[PDB]
Amino acid sequence: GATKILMDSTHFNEIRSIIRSRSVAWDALARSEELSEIDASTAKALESILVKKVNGKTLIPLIHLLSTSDNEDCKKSVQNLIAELLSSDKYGDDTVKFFQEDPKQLEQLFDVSLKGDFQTVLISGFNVVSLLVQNGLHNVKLVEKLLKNNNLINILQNIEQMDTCYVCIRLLQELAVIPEYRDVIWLHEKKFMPTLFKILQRATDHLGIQLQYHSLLLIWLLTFNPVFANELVQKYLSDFLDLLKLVKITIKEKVSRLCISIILQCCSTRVKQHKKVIKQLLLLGNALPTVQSLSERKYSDEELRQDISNLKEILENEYQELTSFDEYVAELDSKLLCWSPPHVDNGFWSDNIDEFKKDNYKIFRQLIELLQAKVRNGDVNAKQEKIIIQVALNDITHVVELLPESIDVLDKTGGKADIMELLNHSDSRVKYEALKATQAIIGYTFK
Repeated sequence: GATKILMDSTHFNEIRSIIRSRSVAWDALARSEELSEIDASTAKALESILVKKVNGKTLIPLIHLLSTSDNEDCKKSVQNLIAELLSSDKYGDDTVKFFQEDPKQLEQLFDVSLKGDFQTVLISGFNVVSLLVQNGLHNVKLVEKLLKNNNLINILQNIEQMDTCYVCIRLLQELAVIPEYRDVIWLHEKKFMPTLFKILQRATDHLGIQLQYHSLLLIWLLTFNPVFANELVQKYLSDFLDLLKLVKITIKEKVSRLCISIILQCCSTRVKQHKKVIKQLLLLGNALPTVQSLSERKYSDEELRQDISNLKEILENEYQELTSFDEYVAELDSKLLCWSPPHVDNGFWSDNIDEFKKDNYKIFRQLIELLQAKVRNGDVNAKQEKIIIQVALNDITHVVELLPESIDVLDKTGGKADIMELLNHSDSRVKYEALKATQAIIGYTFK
């Protein structure tokens, strides 16, 4: 036909049912002078036609009313009838045309749309979108608008009401289908994105298995642009890496796929310096193991295995090209210094030193910053906070003894000192590391 979105949605269909339940007595309303027959009569008529008329001079009054009205329960049944048309197998075909020809009508409806009772807002949305993504009704400004509209966004944010939240998302996602829209949307990822993920932890541990998907999908869609992909990954990282978690724990295979895919999309030849990404997956999210395990399994859905198989390869290769230093960075970058062979490996040090003495030892300074942070930042001795330190005093030390000329930067940055007081500690290892870190410098402070 001409696009009847959300046709299988049972929870929508269900929401729909709770709205058409509340009946309106036009006539009376008319008669009571609460409406204008014209309208009132026109709807009362439609209402039957639908629930028991080409479409042309039917809307106009509706909208009118819609616009001109204070009967929240009225506009509802209307907003709805509007919807009922849109999907009506019979109508809903011309319904579009109506706007196809008067794309402002759509502008107008739009104003009367998205308001009041949570449902009113939905169907309204529902309707409005049904059109926005229409044959040739594309109208980002509107999208742009609804994207910033509250009422609906709010609906979308509250995860507690799955049915709705659910819908919204599906709406949003239907728009994302519209390449053009894609930019607008992403532009406000800040509103749906978070939600999407909250929706994913919850999952990570049919309706709730649709939401998951739909949200993926929405993602997967936009993600399609190297940059967008670029962005997500290095902004919604933590969660990113999580996909896997669900990727794992999950079934049906309609989700995984999405995950797996998103993931790849994000390592696509196209995402700039996917490399990091691969690194990250491998490095920061244990992609590998995780994938290896999936790689071999029950995937009635071929392509699924495929994709999985494919991911497998990527990871694997990049892996080989893995130097211990990377690991180094990973911890440094991620701000999580550990205790790992390389750390205490003069050899690791003996080869990756230069790397610290880079662009003005960026890396070192980096190293240093971090340490500096932990000190004030939070100012906690909780194992963690308390570890990074030594680890830092440690790496720092090494660098120190190796590149004696590194002392300056130390001097400049402040750590040089920072350390010194670090000796006045609570935890041995810390003052200690710091100590071992200071007796080192001591040697290079003179002649």
